[PDB]
Amino acid sequence: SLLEFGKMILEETGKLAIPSYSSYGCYCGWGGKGTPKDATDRCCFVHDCCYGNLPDCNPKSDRYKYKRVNGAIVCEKGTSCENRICECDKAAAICFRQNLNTYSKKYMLYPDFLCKGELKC
Ligand SMILES: CN(C)Cc1c[nH]c2c(CCCO)cccc12
Repeated sequence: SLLEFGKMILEETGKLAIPSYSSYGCYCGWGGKGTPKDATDRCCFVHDCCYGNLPDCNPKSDRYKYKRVNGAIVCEKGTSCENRICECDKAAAICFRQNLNTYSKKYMLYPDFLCKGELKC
């Protein structure tokens, strides 16, 4: 769920999910259109695609468990939707940590009309 995703992000990056990553670029948050603006936005695109592979799961509301094994994220065994949702989120949080150095505040509150183009998962 958003509750676990949020905590994972803050743990990884030191930033709070809302509003560092809920209105960034074309894909972090609401958006699902155009070309991702930078590497952080591409993490959100791949995260959305990840969720798109689970049409019968409910990643916003279904809760899973995960633990830290010295830093490393380990998804705990739950239902199969929970395990797969956790893997999507874990990947995104790592993707965000890996691109913290190019995160730009110019992409916060990014306007819709500037999200132009096509990109298939
Ligand atoms: C639901 N609302 C209350 C908050 C919210 C919507 N989308 C979010 C994403 C998606 C970014 C990753 O693709 C990350 C963190 C929080 C949110």
